[PDB]
Amino acid sequence: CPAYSRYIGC
Amino acid sequence: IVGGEFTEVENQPWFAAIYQKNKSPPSFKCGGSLISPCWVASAAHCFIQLPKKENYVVYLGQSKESSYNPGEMKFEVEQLILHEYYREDSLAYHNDIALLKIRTSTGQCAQPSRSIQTIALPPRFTDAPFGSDCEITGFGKESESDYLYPKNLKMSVVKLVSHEQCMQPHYYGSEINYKMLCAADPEWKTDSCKGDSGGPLICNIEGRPTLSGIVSWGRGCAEKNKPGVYTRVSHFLDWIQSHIG
Repeated sequence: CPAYSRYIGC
Repeated sequence: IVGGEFTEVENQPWFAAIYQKNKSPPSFKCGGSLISPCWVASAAHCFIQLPKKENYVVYLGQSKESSYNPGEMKFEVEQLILHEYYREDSLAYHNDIALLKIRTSTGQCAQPSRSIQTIALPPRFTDAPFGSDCEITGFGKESESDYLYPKNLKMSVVKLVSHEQCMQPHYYGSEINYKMLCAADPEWKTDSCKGDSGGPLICNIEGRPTLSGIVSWGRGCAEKNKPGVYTRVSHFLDWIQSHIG
């Protein structure tokens, strides 16, 4: 997970 | 999706809903697009924490996440391909694209309908301009600070943002490169959000809806000077053709 993620798993 | 409106798959009939299996109903995980009858395109970051094709299930034709929809089709992932240069770098993703070969319990690929269609890939080149207004869709959050997700599909319209503008320090600086596409709302009120990742960015090129980008990252949702960032699909055309062709 990189900080600007839009992933549900982050 | 922040802003925009609620809608039915019939208005985004290439939308693919990718879920992860459980030990026992599956968990919605992210979006994708039907780029051919056997192949869904999505984001690689969606598959890293568990990169095994047997753990995922793909629904086409869904307006309502995690319940049955008339005309739904359920597929197993026959083959899961992540870009060889996928990479996370503490702020963002790189080469964030994935290919899924889908197949039914009985062997079939996707059966066309008003709620299941393919979307065109961008051409190598094209002369004659087109508009920088493009569509986004998904089951993502409706605001960056929501707990809780909408459960019903939403759609909205954003404008493309030039690389040069996206690279200004006030925006994303040198994190943006030529393999990415930026898109935002000029008044910063509509955007993709958490839970929209892997989903499509639909521009209208040579008169037909076109998959120009895949939702990959952005700081928050609809924040001023923080566009959404998309994998620029045209850059991966030869890679895509070499796998699905």
